[PDB]
Amino acid sequence: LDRAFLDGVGFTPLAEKQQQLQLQLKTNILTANLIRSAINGMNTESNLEV
Amino acid sequence: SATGGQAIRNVG
Repeated sequence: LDRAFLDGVGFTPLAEKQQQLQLQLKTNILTANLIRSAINGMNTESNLEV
Repeated sequence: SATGGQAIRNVG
């Protein structure tokens, strides 16, 4: 029933989230901050099932 | 081969 009724999903794409993270975490590029590196490899192909 | 060159992947 949930699958049949919950048709779409609402979320913000990755680009905006990365921009916000960059603005909030004002750090020079070329410094190897793993907080920024880890998120850069994400995606939301699977959001409906989750 | 002699001069290593790296680049930023997707932060660009």
